[PDB]
Amino acid sequence: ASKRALVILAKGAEEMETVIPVDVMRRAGIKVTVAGLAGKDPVQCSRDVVICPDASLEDAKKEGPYDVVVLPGGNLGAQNLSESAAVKEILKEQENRKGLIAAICAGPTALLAHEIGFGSKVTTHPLAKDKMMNGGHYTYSENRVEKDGLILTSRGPGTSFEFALAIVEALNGKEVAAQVKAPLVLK
Amino acid sequence: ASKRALVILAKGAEEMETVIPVDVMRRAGIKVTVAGLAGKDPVQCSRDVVICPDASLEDAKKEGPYDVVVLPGGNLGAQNLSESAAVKEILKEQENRKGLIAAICAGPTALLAHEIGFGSKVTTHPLAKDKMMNGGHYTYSENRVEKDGLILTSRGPGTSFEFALAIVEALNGKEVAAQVKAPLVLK
Ligand SMILES: *[C@@]1(=O)C(=O)[N]C2=C(C(=O)O[C])[C]=[C][C]=C21
Ligand SMILES: *[C@@]1(=O)C(=O)[N]C2=C(C(=O)O[C])[C]=[C][C]=C21
Ligand SMILES: [Cl-]
Ligand SMILES: [Cl-]
Repeated sequence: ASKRALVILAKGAEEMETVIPVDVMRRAGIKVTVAGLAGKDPVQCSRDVVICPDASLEDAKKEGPYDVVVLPGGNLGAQNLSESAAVKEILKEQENRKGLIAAICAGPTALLAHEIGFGSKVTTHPLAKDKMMNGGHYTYSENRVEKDGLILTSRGPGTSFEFALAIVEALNGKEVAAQVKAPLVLK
Repeated sequence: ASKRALVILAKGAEEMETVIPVDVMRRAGIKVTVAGLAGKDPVQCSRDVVICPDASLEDAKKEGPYDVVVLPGGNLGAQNLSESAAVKEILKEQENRKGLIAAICAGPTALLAHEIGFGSKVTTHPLAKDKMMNGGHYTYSENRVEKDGLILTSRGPGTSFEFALAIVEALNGKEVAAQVKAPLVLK
């Protein structure tokens, strides 16, 4: 039974933070569903790359649950994730079932908006720290990837490979992550 | 006058190697055109990410020339680039005008196919070395990014940020590359 990942893709998502985890997770044999927040139509990312989702979120929700729910960053993408009742319900269900929740850059701020994972150690992009920390509901970390309880976070486009490989390690183990990593020519 | 980049997007392109340079170049204020080899329709990349190009290559060619032509990798994408008469004409024109040509992973093998930049020092993905070196028409390098004459090459998904930033440095200078790099949270 392959592990399954839900990647929620909103207008304004950071395309690197979307594509790097999708691709690396697929390299790891994870079944990844790129689900469009708004519907089935193509999504204009933060730097104007347009990505066609595999499915609407509405439809993807019905094939749940997933081994990981992944929230890319991009400030405007994260804001859209933060405003979504659908995302709230998906994250609450994932938390209740003790499933992995992964978020990068400003993505973790959607966890705050939806009251997910309070008390966890988290990281964010440096410029998203104050937003994430409003209320002191999390403990802040400067690690490039952080993992506490159910919650796996990371900092930016430049930590996206590390974030992706951490998700792979969590789901498929250290040996698979190492196998996937070698051909990428990471430093 | 902003610099302009042509990124040629074929079926089977490595989506990370496409998106990372597009995004980082746009961060640098470069006007980037993602041009579909096959036409205007969406492109299924190597790990099934589907990207909608900005324009067909046919149409983008008419708005040339560009400060850089960028060839992503992905083995099947590179093979498609290698087989294309349109790509041949674009690279020959770019070489003749002494413009930058950039290619990553197996992307440089399209330079071989089209007889571009012979005698240059180049790198590739390690698994694409023998193909690139058939005939000894280039000198091989293990540098993560290499630049000789007109030709800027790089090795893999994991060198895509370095490749992109090198393109930025070539076009817009070292200070802009440094400015663009800082918010990415690269190691
Ligand atoms: C990142 O992709 C994101 O989600 N936010 C972000 C910032 C920013 O200003 O966050 C508040 C800067 C650079 C990368 C990202
Ligand atoms: C890379 O994205 C590419 O273009 N080729 C490639 C290989 C490969 O087998 O090249 C022959 C392996 C890993 C990454 C890439
Ligand atoms: Cl952003
Ligand atoms: Cl490939």
